[PDB]
Amino acid sequence: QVQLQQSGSELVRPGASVKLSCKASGYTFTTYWIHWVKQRPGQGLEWIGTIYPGSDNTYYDEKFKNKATLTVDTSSSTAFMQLSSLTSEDSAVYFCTRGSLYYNNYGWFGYWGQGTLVTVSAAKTTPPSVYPLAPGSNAASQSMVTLGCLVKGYFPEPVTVTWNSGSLSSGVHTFPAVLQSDLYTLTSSVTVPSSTWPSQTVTCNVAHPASSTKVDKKIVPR
Amino acid sequence: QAVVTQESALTTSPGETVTLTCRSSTGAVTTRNYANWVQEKPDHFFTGLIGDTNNRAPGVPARFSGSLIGHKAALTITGAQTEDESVYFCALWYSNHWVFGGGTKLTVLGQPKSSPSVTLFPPSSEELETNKATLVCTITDFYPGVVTVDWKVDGTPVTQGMETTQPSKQSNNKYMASSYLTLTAGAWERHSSYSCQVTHEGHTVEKSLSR
Ligand SMILES: CCCCCCCCCC(=O)CC(=O)N[C@H]1CCNC1=O
Repeated sequence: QVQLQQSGSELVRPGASVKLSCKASGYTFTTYWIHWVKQRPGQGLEWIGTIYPGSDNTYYDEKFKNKATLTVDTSSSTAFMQLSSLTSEDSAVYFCTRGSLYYNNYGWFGYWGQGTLVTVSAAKTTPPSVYPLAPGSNAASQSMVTLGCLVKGYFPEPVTVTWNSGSLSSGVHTFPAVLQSDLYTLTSSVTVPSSTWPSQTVTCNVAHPASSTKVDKKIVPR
Repeated sequence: QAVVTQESALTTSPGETVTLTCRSSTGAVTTRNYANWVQEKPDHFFTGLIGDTNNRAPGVPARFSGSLIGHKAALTITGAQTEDESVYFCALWYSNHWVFGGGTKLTVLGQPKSSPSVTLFPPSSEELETNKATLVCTITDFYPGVVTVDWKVDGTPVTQGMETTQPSKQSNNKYMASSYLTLTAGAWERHSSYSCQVTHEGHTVEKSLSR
């Protein structure tokens, strides 16, 4: 019955600021420390700073000395983090967690919010530009062959790709999007046998909701 | 500004023991670094495991034990179970801040190891026609799901312009990853050797394409 509630996502524009919140319940707010932690995908955790809601004590870590500002709200028992001049580099998931009982280090990172995904961009609804991915003159005389589509420069998440609208579904692989200079990019491949291509056309179908768009791209040999 | 260092990945199988270490750039670890350890399970659920070097947190299984062996903090899991495949971060206190290690992914082997299927792709001309070029490296069907992916252009290494998705599961419970090298239409045409190198279980598999 101990619980800290973090709102899931928040999107915010480069150069602006943001104030994260952490709604603690199920325990005596005043007596336990609250810590904040940064997690960029494919990176570990990064300690930002901790606060003791009883009498305004903080320790920050040097690097976030003046990115981050930390505040309590004893009445509503919610904990706050102000982020300053938000840049691309600050797009991370942000966790708050409950620490020790009183001034001491004899406790644990006991309980963790589920985080706020802070995504920093000036992007406006862009369809994807789907380009094909053919091999290659290094000519697999062999069983199978892989071809795919780059789905570049679309925003926001997600798009969804299929191959011949589902006709071909075995051995299809779609990969995670990656954030590339304000815009997302991902890809999908699909592995067929030799005879069946370019014999029979193989197309990927790529749908992007937010732009109400949907394109198909015939994969032609090089 | 300490660098806390952990084993990058580690594999066990159920029933076995394993120890994850964590050591300080600052030399030996002291009792007063208060070494914690924290598990991260899928979907960002963290749970504290250890505090004050060897204190086990209420609820946590006796398997998990915390230590200080010579100059480094450790965490030994004794009765290793499939519940324990996870990522473990130790964290140390240095008088006025906490600093986390970069974590160890534990993999509790549940199937024979499979090596990755790398596939390099040259830029489509259509893309080139927008002043930009992107090479794509698709890694699929590997277990455990740990890889490093390095790119080389013209023999030399690249360290800015690449992106690599962290591995994800495939219906068959093996893993897949993708890597994107980006360069302008010019750059593309100024080089020749393009190479994507994927390492897995200390065996590298490489693909390169020449223009
Ligand atoms: C020998 C001097 C020690 C002074 C330490 C002052 C307490 C620092 C504030 C703090 O980080 C407390 C806390 O929340 N600790 C948690 C973090 C995970 N393990 C803990 O005990």
